[PDB]
Amino acid sequence: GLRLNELSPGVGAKKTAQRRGRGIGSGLGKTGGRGVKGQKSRSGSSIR
RNA sequence: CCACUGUCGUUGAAAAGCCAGGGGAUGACUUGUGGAUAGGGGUGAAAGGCUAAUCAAACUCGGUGAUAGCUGGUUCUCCC
Ligand SMILES: [Mg+2]
Repeated sequence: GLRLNELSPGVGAKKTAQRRGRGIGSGLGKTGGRGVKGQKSRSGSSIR
């Protein structure tokens, strides 16, 4: 009933997603939270 | 036709040659043209040799984005 220009989802409704490997300042650069080179840091790795 | 020795050359004149020497040179000889044998198959006076500069299993395409506990890389910012 407002404008299309001024509706908001409200606080807590939306969270921005994490993007791994986008620099130092993001807290997820380089390894992207995977730590260092073991089986878990590799691509198709799982928790069997 | 071959390839024993050496020098040279080794981003070569050349992805195997040159030069100087060397061996066979009527023979199990060399060579032209066409054909046959096809990949775990061929062919081999046998070196795992050769099968188009590719051979302890050719090449191309496809399964296929094979798999890779391995290596590398992984991109804006500030606060706790
Ligand atoms: Mg060859």
